[PDB]
Amino acid sequence: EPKFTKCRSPERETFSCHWTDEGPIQLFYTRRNEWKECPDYVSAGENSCYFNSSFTSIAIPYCIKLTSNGGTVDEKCFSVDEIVQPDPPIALNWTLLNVSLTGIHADIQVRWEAPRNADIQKGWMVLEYELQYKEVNETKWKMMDPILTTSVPVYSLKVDKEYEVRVRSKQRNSGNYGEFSEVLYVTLPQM
Amino acid sequence: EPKFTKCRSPERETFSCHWTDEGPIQLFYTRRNEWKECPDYVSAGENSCYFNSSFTSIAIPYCIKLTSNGGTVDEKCFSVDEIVQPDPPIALNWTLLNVSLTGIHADIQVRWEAPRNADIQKGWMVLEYELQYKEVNETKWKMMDPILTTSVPVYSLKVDKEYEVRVRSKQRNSGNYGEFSEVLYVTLPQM
Amino acid sequence: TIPLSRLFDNAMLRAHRLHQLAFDTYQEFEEAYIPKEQKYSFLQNPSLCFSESIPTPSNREETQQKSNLELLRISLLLIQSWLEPVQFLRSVFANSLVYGASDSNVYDLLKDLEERIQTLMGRLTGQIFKQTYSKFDTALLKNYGLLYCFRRDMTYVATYLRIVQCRSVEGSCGF
Amino acid sequence: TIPLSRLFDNAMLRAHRLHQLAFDTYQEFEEAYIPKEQKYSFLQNPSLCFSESIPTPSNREETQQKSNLELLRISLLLIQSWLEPVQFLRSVFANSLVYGASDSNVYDLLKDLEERIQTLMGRLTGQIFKQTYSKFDTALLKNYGLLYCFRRDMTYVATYLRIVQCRSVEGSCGF
Repeated sequence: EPKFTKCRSPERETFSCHWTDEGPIQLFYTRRNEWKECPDYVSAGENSCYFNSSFTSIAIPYCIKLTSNGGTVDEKCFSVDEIVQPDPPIALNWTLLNVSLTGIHADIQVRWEAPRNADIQKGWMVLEYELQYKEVNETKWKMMDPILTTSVPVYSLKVDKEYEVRVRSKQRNSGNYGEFSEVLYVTLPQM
Repeated sequence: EPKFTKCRSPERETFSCHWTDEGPIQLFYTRRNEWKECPDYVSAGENSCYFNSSFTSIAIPYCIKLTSNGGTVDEKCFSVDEIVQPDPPIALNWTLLNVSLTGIHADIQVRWEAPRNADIQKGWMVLEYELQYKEVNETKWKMMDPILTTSVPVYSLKVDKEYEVRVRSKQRNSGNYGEFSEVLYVTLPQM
Repeated sequence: TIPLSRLFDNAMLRAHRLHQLAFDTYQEFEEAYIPKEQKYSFLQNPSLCFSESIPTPSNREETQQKSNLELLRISLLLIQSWLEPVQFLRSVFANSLVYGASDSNVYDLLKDLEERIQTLMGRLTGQIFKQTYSKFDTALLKNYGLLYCFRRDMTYVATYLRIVQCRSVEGSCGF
Repeated sequence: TIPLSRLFDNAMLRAHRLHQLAFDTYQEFEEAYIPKEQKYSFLQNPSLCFSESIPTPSNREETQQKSNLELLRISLLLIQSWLEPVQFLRSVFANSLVYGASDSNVYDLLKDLEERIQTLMGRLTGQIFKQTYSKFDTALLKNYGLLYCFRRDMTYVATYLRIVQCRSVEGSCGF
């Protein structure tokens, strides 16, 4: 009855797998390099298995099986690049872009840094970023097309309103987007 | 007959004055702090006078007079903030902004650094920047509105064409724009 | 403490606007009404503004040696010195083509900035704390002289306020 | 030397496009034609691609220990191994909804990249320089297996090429 929820690699170098809560539930894995028990049931939290950089290799297929005292209850097969989901960008900040002193509107520039565990500088990962923003009283977020840089303008914000901005990342052409960064609040001066 | 061409302060801390080419031509100045001869006829080149940071103060008026062996041939009066004209931004670079692999067009982001002699970090100067760009075969340049940041996107460039970009600066609300930076060439990959 | 960035941003918006209005109004006036010989005579003669009792540093090194509270206090006294005298630029600003120039609009700006500087000195808690603001005296040279002094004093305030911002706020000038 | 940035940018555009085409074509195929039990059997059985004679590092530390010329040489042999075999994905790519997927278009891309890698090895002038490219063997599992190997090999090339770019070009990855 217990089933796998998901597997994820944050930086293309390590990975972890998670399952929903008879007898204790075990995890077994096989990779071309047969079945071995999970090497670490604690690091990624409860009902999880953690695979450090010594067990993680790109391009080769992995298969995992969840087992109970009566047999196999779930199975999954994947490659590391299919499960990459990067940590979010950090250190979000904004500053005014336009030079006017009397507008009812203003343009800003928002900037961030890549997640610290990603190896961008030596070419192991290449990221794209998707920024979202909205007025703080709104329920829906406006979504921008993805970009390659760690900064971008947001145009025509009303100086009378407060805004909030969030960003997430993904490895180019593979895996999925990861979680959103912490929100950045935008309060523009006005007179 | 010799006449002043111009006076300029590059960073609001020093300044120099220049004139067009009887007997030797002299420069005399007066500031509330009467007439004294130019303190340095060599540092700013030929037919010039250079005033270091010990002679330069904001808010007070300066008057200069060019004199020959028969009398006064030219006069000018100014305050330092009226003659501020910043050095150009340096270290121009660009990178792709949009994430597409098949467009006929591309967006870029251009970035630079403020001139090294300007004191932005402790608040003595505040700069604005005006960026220009054009296809390398064109005679006219397209001109963007001025911005406060040291980076900005340039949108919808044809991947088939080569472009070139230049930037200049000014102190907010005073003096004039200075000279353009060296040109940055933009050649986009294409297939 | 509550972050100061929002208050500094709002105080700087009003200081820059006062500085811009003073610079543009001086330039227009000089270009329209003052021939080059009257300009030289005026600028050659020792602009001792009514605010010269307030000690104002005028080069980068001397200004940055001052503390945050000294620079805010000098800014406060410069702004307060113009609360009454600005009504003497009524005809100057009404004839002006500069958008937003009127003595009422300028008076409003100064009063708004004076209260913001006072809140900022409260948050960041010598002769300069002892003295008071300057007082002004008793037609076209009288207006030119006044405009000259307003440009100067607003220039000082915008600079002194920016310096305190850069030192007090996180990554305000060079992030 | 003439700056290498333009050639690296053009070689990377074609590598990324090959990688994207391989990933999207594998995913579509798997989602349409392969039930989950056939997937597990396929992925549990030891994907030894025809290119396994070419030694390919598969973790960050081992890959970055390689020299620029080794990583370009391995990339060169992977691309050349697919020049003939790619015609066996003709029906796969024609039935595909992925824009741009056809064996002709893919063949063209590989040939274009092989010549660009050769120019790059000329500009930056062991068994790996001794060996040659891999050869492929003799229906739906045959297509799934092939697509699996193409995805893998294009993945390697895009990664190896990016690493050489970041180390050889001025401020390409972190300016």
